[PDB]
Amino acid sequence: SLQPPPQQLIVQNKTIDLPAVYQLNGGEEANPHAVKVLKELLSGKQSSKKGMLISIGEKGDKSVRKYSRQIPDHKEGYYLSVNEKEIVLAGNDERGTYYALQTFAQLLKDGKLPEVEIKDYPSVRYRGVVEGFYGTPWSHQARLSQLKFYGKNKMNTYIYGPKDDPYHSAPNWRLPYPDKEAAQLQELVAVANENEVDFVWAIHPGQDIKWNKEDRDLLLAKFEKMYQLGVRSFAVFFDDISGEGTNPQKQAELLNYIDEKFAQVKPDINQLVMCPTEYNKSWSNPNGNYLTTLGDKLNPSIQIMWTGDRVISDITRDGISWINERIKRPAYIWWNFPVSDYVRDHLLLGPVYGNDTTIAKEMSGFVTNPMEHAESSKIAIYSVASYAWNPAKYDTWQTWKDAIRTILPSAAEELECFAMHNSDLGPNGHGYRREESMDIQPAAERFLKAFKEGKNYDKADFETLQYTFERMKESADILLMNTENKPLIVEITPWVHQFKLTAEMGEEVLKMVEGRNESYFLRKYNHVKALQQQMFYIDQTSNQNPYQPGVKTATRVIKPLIDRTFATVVKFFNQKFNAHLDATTDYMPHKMISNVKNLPLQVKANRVLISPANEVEIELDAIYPGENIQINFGKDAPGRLEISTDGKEWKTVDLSAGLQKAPVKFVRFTFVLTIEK
Ligand SMILES: CCCCCN1[C@H](CC(=O)NC)[C@H](O)[C@H](O)[C@H]1CO
Ligand SMILES: [Cl-]
Repeated sequence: SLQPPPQQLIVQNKTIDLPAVYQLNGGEEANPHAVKVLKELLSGKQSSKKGMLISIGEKGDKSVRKYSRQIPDHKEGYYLSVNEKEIVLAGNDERGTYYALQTFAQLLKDGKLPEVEIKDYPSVRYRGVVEGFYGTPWSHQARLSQLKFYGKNKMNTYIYGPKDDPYHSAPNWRLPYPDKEAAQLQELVAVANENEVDFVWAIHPGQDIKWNKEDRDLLLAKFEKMYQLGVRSFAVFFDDISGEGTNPQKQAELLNYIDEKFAQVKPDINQLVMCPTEYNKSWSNPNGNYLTTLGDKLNPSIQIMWTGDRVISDITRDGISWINERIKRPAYIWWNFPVSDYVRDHLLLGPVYGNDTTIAKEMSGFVTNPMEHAESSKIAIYSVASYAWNPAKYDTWQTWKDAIRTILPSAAEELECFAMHNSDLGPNGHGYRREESMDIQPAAERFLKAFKEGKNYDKADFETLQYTFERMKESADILLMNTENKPLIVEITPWVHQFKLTAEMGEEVLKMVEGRNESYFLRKYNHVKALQQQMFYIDQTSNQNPYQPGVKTATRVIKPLIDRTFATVVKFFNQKFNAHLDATTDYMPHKMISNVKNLPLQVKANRVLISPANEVEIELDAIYPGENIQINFGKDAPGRLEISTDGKEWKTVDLSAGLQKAPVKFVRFTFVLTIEK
């Protein structure tokens, strides 16, 4: 499956052997990076002049002057041809030639090419990735892998802007990178150039920028240092700030100053891009005039970024129309997927979909803001590349499958399995959701409704569920030990562990359903409980970031199914045997029996908290030093806070409330406790 799919393709049923003897036409004049890919692919082959002609060059070269009528007249376009007589690789420009070779390399199979003619070019001028997230910035090694990936998928744009790089954002945006980091960025730029990617260095100065000479000069001096490191494209971001830095006239004046004194003075600056403060429609205040002020004042060559109708949204026709009218140019899309920096306990490994496929003329650019997990982001990045290049032929599902097969050929089916059940975000403040476990979600829902009602579940539904849990176990175990993409496996391992437990738990719960004696049922019940404890353990020891710590997997369909099935079948056992098995579905070492009630406790880092729900005594599992207690809202009944180690003698605590390291085991109140580790 050629990816991205070319604009125009005609294939003949005819194999052509990659020629034992070739004559290279235009090797000396075509894009050096293209030529280098070609020599690699023709290794162990006789170059001679008693050989099949290989014509490579850009439009204007002598080597390809025959084919000027065939070469699309678009930036980054190319003509490619293979037949028994000769091979032609002719870009409209140097990048076009490089892109002909990326398609060519995909056509090569066993040492044999199809007889084919291709005319190709992108529908969107700028295509790629913005490293624009909160969290651990991508490692240097990850970035070098990214750039190679982008070259292979004809993404021409990489915008460097990790929110948490102190030399990118406030206050050290003012400071040059130190030597080590600088040397690394120099390397990134060279590798980007070799892979035909524009390295766009962004700066994020808005939270503390002063609209004076001194800060304008420092910004320009920083840009100058980046230029000395090889950077030839630049961005200024004003996203997620408050204060004077949000002033549109000042932002526009700054960017036009950079444009006229820097970008237009240098011989060789490409992209100049800004991210507005109102970067989506929901954040745009119609009582003011912010967007129309940028649109009217910002020089027109400068790009203006946009995430859609909301912070996290997919791009529609009416949406891009709405923004474009206001900024008086086509928006450069900043698509906030698969970025997971607000749901950091989930991986987002599903297909890329929802963006209108007919609106390519209406965008200046399209870039994705990915997860801090670089390798795992390649599923979405690969797909965005395909979409951006040829949106008219964008095939959501096939592209996803092709991405996975590219990233992990040794275990693509195992990755598909893992990815299909790790795609939803779960509940979040943005309300953005993705499908998950779509394949099995009707059989899951029929089974559970029937089981609950005391009707006979369809056998086939039961078996689908069994198969699913089995496949999940196989996929988890295989993925853990795969050495083809070690950095991918490092990224996902905690979730792979949790995923395997989820599957084991599912199996044991199905045996509880099927179970036909008391003793066997009890063994399975005990096992489920222990598995819940293992999941808690992984949730408390992996991915312990400050915002959404821990590891959630298969959340949309499968964990609910298992939980509700367990709860239900425990209820039926208890009725049947007049027993009192606990039907809780998540392990909790602490207890909270209490008035006013059914809310689970959660542990997050060194906090113990009552689940907030939409419409009071905690006992911990030990004595710990207390830090504080914070409480909020949601309540009718007309309250008095205390603390204890034995739940006999109680110290009242005032009110937020500090605990001053006093020993705590019990908290009472007729909601979060922090304790010391
Ligand atoms: C309440 C506001 C949430 C911030 C949303 N954005 C940020 C800014 C942005 O969208 N820039 C265009 C970061 O880029 C981040 O990664 C992404 C998703 O959380
Ligand atoms: Cl189904």
